Amino acid sequence: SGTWWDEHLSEENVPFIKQLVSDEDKAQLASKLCPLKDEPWPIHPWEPGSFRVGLIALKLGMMPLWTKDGQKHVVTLLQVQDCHVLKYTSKENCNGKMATLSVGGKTVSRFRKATSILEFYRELGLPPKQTVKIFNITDNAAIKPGTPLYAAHFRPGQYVDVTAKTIGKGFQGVMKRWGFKGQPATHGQTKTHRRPGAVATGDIGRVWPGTKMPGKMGNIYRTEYGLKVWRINTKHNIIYVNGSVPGHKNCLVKVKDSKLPAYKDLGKNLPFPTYFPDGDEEELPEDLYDENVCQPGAPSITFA
Amino acid sequence: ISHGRVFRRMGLGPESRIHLLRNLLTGLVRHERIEAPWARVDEMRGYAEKLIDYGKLGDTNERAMRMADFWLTEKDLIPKLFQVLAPRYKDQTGGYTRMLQIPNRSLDRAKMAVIEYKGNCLPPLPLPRRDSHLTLLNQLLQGLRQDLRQSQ
Amino acid sequence: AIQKMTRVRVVDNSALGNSPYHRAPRCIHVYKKNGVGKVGDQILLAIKGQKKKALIVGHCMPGPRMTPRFDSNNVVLIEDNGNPVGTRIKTPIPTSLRKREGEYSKVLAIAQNFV
Amino acid sequence: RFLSPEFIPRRGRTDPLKFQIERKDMLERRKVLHIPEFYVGSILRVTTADPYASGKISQFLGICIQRSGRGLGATFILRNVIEGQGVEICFELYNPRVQEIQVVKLEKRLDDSLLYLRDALPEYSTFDVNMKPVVQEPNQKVPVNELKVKMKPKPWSKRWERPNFNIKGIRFDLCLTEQQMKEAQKWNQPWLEFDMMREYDTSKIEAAIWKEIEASK
Amino acid sequence: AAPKNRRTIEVNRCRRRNPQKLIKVKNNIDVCPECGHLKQKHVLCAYCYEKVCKETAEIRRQIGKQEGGPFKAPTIETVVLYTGETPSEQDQGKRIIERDRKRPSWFT
RNA sequence: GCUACCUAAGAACAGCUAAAAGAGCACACCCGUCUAUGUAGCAAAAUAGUGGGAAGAUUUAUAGGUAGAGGCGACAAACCUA
RNA sequence: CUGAGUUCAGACCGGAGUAAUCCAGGUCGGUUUCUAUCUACUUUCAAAUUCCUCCCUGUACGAAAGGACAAGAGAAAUAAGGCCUACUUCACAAAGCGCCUUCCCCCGUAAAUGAUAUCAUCUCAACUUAGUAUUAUACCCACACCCACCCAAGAACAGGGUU
Ligand SMILES: [Mg+2]
Ligand SMILES: [Mg+2]
Ligand SMILES: [Mg+2]
Ligand SMILES: [Mg+2]
Ligand SMILES: [Mg+2]
Ligand SMILES: [Mg+2]
Ligand SMILES: [Mg+2]
Ligand SMILES: [Mg+2]
Ligand SMILES: [Mg+2]
Ligand SMILES: [Mg+2]
Ligand SMILES: [Mg+2]
Ligand SMILES: [Mg+2]
Ligand SMILES: [Mg+2]
Ligand SMILES: [Mg+2]
Ligand SMILES: [Mg+2]
Ligand SMILES: [Mg+2]
Ligand SMILES: [Zn+2]
Repeated sequence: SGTWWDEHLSEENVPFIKQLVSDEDKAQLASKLCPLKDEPWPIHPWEPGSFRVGLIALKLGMMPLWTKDGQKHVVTLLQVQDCHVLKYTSKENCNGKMATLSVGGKTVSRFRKATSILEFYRELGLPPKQTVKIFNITDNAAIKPGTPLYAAHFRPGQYVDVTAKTIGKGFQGVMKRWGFKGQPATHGQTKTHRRPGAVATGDIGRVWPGTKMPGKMGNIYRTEYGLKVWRINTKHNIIYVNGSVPGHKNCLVKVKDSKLPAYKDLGKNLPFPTYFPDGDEEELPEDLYDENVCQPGAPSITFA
Repeated sequence: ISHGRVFRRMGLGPESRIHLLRNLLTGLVRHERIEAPWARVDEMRGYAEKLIDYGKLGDTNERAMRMADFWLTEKDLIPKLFQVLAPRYKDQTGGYTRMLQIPNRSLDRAKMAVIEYKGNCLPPLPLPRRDSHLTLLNQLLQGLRQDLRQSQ
Repeated sequence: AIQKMTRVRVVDNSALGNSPYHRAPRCIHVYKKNGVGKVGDQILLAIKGQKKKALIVGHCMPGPRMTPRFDSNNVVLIEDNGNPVGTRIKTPIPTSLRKREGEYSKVLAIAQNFV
Repeated sequence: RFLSPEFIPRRGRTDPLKFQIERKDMLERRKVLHIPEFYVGSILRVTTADPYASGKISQFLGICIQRSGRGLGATFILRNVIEGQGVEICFELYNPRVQEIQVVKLEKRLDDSLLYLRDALPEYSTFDVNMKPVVQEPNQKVPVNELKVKMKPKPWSKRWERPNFNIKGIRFDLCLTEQQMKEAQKWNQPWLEFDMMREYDTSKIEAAIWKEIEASK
Repeated sequence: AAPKNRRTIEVNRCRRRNPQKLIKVKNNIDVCPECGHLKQKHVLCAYCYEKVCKETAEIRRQIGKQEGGPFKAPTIETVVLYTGETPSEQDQGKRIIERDRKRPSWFT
């Protein structure tokens, strides 16, 4: 028989259980605020060719941003919510080219997770997370699981890649799916307005694999490359990324350093393993801006 | 695509949808308990609470009166809304209606729902009730609650 | 946005533009890879039964925010070499032309008002 | 008490925190540049620095005809007839290049949108560029101009006679016949007014906005 | 577009005996504590609801009898009283509905 | 008993403009220009819109007549029980 | 899906024919329906091209007239993939007319050293450079109950959330 958590609970037991589990989650999250005080994995200086871990952020929405030159750039707000390192795998163990870090984001209910996942998080001592994404790293970039990740990991002027599931448009015809021109409205055209024309050629008694036909569009992973980080809000853990990222608002996006060859070795100035707030050397302000960004509270710009 | 579409498409169109909901709402005000298809009931529910809010807004208010005149086809119900239903709910800020799924209709096997205004004179529904506190699981958890409060 | 076969208002001192004619000047061609023409885009007109080059200076279609939008589609007649046909422009002219790539200094010089 | 339109969010699934962040940014900008209370009827003069020129200062005077957008991106279109030519410019409030915003005349028209001025006679869209500001007394309700504009011939940019636009500021009697009136009335949608699930109650929202504004000050 | 060939019973059996086509077993079924008849969870018990509906109908018949004709909705609250019951202090100033039978156990 | 034509005795044609009509606009009524729908259809020829005519060489009910080597025809080889 | 032609049932013109009728001549008008059984297929993806302007430079070159190539910078257009802050169609959202992003090379020859043929010779000689070779990296990747409810997920199913 099917069972949910609060099926067999009393009227007064439901609020108690809710409070109990919520408090435990809060405690577990608060426990991990100081990774350096706990026994850390060795921190190495940055080297050319090294790749560091990324983050999982929530797409808040978009706002305009201005520059001193006067150009307006739209930016997307990515909030980092309960982002922790979950798992490390060595290159030999993974049977892959590089070491991997599994990183999770956005805490969710314990009641709605499978036993396997619950057991894994129990061993960690962290509340379960909505999405887990895998980041290919070098050995020198290894971070102990349980370590929190913050928006200040990225810095303004840096370029990032953003990966999310696109907005699902469901089943779509050729015109919305592939931008087929369709057929004219009048001058006949009995039942042909939005139809695919000739699907294939006469001679082949078949249709080629991968022909553009009506089907399900959206709801697939896409990556946006070379998006500039304009601003960090350290208080709320907000990353301001240039332009639009895939997916709906309140979705979870995978943010890593840009893979583009132009921005290959620009990781020199960035905090290598991650940013550790508990280090407390030159405590960062609320807002980190790029040089070009017109900060709010600044005087009105004149083009001199 | 229908992302963020909040209203169902029912009847012969938009006006027809309003008219269908209006009839269900009139039925509810008169009878205080209505059986109807689940989706139609769910659609009407929102309007039911909004009507009570306008009822609360006052008899003398012209805006509320206009709304009440529209939504109640039978005019005798308009006093009832202002003088019976609105004073009843003066204490609470919402949750005026109660909706419960009913066994499917005989003829067309439609999903069905009962909607009532709370505190009606009619015999109480066989509402679903959570398990007693004296059950084994509830006893164990009561023990846990006691231990936690003793710890503090 | 000015396309082929768009009726156009000539905002110029030129005799060709201002002289009475049965039909309004009409866009023959737009000198851009996509047919769409905006402010600072050279076009070719059918005016007074002759083919003549013109430059777009404001149009009805909305653009970037701070840029002005005009109630009428406005052009200035130019010769093949590039110099303006007419001597004066009474109608206000956007300042966005200066930064735009092309020969806009002649037109701005002969213009009297900027919006 | 007047709250700027952009502060009040349009309904949706957007996280409240996004609005908080945008609001604080708006409030810093307001500290730098005073944005006066104005309505759609109001006549405004906007002072701006233009990137095309070498930091030169541009003044543009006109009647506001539309206030739209929410948050930092909020805009207003203001319209004026300059030497025979009707020009509209769409100004972003929180654009840092905006030096100064002055309300020359503060008023409300009968309609919330004045886009029909495009199809109205030019005289209604023409304002003196060098008109001196008129000052309102500190304690008084904002005046409403009950002006009905005369129109050009029937082909218009939009079908203003249609009830969806809900225009109350046009002499429809002059430019339209009763046949045209009844033709328009076929699009009435009388039920739409009484649809009380379509209503957006911005009471609690506005209160929370006001708390944050007074906190910022 | 017509079938080029008759579909066989072997292929047809494969189509129509597919798990997708088959009726799924329900795990929602529980005994109603009140009456002992089977109820689907998440749904009101049919038997109990039928009982309540029968009583509601009887009361409504009485309401209609007392009102007399249409458009006679009272401007006061209503209360239902059975045999051997008198109005209380709360019930005073309410419309009284009289029933010829005794109080149901479930009715409170 | 459909239809082509005829015979007998009938019926119908709002409103508006018109010196007043095989006149015009335009109902009812008659027809079927063009498009769309429909194509085992509502229909073995229809529907919706748009159309042509609508006091007349008009439309229409009833009864009668002309019969196949034939009838009837403002000739379309039309119609004479799909 | 749709013109015209073959191509016709009606009609006229020019020509032919005693005629009926014909034209290998012209012009007007003119009905093909289909509910998909089988095969095949229904987000391979993650690598974009080009033009113009400026610098070089008004250089090299050339008697002048004229007028480059590499390297770099800026602007566009298209294509592929997304998105909604504004603008626009509109309004819990979907869209473009709006915004954002876009990464590797190609092999024909040009040359060293050097035998057969003690010189020479770029080599279907052994060989040495331009030469880049197998590109690579990116994405995806844990699995309750499958009461119910909600959803930015969706035809059904499936998927995400319900602390
Ligand atoms: Mg098309
Ligand atoms: Mg069609
Ligand atoms: Mg057809
Ligand atoms: Mg839906
Ligand atoms: Mg329906
Ligand atoms: Mg238009
Ligand atoms: Mg007679
Ligand atoms: Mg008459
Ligand atoms: Mg006549
Ligand atoms: Mg007539
Ligand atoms: Mg005849
Ligand atoms: Mg003939
Ligand atoms: Mg013939
Ligand atoms: Mg026959
Ligand atoms: Mg025809
Ligand atoms: Mg699930
Ligand atoms: Zn029961």
